[PDB]
Amino acid sequence: YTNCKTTEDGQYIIPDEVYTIPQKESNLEMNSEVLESWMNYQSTTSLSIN
Amino acid sequence: QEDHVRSSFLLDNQNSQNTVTASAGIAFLNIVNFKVETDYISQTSLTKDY
Repeated sequence: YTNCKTTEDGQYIIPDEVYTIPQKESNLEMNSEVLESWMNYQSTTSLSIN
Repeated sequence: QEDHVRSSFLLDNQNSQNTVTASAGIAFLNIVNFKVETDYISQTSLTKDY
């Protein structure tokens, strides 16, 4: 770090034995799976003997 | 005495912004509900000086 090499954007101090390339890549993956099941049953039995 | 001063300055800036939003919502009669969203934002900036 004698020369204190700085990147193009001036954000980090890299040593003099490495070189940086601005390879910017973005990957955004959102997976939302909603499985809904519903049932309702009603039964009514009436018997009358007179 | 003769003095000749020549100054040349050059600057170029290129910015590209891409935004993609895809939303899909399927909602039946209170039985099936599926909502999905995908957002992709990319911004690339290049500056050259001389």
